[PDB]
Amino acid sequence: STGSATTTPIDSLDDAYITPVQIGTPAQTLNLDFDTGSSDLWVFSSETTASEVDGQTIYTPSKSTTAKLLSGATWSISYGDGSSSSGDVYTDTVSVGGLTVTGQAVESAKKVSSSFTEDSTIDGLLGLAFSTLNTVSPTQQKTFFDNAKASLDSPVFTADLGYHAPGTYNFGFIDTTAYTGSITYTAVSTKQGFWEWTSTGYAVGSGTFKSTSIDGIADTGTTLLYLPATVVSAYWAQVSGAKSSSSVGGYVFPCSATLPSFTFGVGSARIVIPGDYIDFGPISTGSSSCFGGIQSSAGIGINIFGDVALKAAFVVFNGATTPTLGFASK
Repeated sequence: STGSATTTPIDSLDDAYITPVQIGTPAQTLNLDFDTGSSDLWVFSSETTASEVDGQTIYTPSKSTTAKLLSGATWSISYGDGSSSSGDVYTDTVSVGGLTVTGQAVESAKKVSSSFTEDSTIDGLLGLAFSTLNTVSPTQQKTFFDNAKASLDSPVFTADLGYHAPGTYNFGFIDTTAYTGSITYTAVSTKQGFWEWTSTGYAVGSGTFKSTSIDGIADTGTTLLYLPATVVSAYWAQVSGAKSSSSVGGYVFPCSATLPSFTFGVGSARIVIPGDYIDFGPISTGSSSCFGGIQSSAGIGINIFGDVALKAAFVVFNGATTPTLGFASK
């Protein structure tokens, strides 16, 4: 089997992408944030504290003839940005882009933190990291991809995120028309539960490529590119007037600037992020200070190849027995 679903930016900055997901019978379609940095499929629901729902579409398990309470199971997750959610668990039929999994754990939120409430466009998350990170207790549950894997034509999914435009998540096949050149594959460590890999270096603009190993994760659920402070300083040094602002929370730059590209290495291959992808717009409406899309990871503990990086590539998440990542230009 295969599936193919369009993913759409939630706003004009590409802060996140939502993908429609069918849950239950008859289908309830929710728009979920596919997140290769986490491993829970959780949704706003009829159980979510009413004051914490503000415009999201909810899953109502009592209206699904295939829903079953997973008795005794609870979940609670905290994300790198300080947001969180928790609740109980149903199993139900879940379909993405025509690919159906029966008995998928659908984690129903009883509580969500304010950042989720405040984002009316995201009805929940669909985790695509390794199932070892799933938070359901006392019986850990499998991700949608892990449940689907055995049925797929090939044990892979691909992320093809758009710049200020829709893109595509495919399951079970690699669309050879969706990229240029060849796909370069690279080894993955699953030791932390992430799609963790090592980039071979970087370049700023037309500058020389610096060969250096940068371990990080491929994370579709993170907006920006978070890299070591040395790398990030070298990038922003090429933008007149750019500076790191502790009060704003990162590097800012004059909105009048033209940003240089940023290149990262995948083996001997190179993925070029155009400068425009690094512009996240005014820090507040009407400001002439703009927020940068490349930021330091120093306060995180891990480097993160988020959407800024991934949307410059066609990305293969190969979930074979020995997982690998593939990157192609597009």
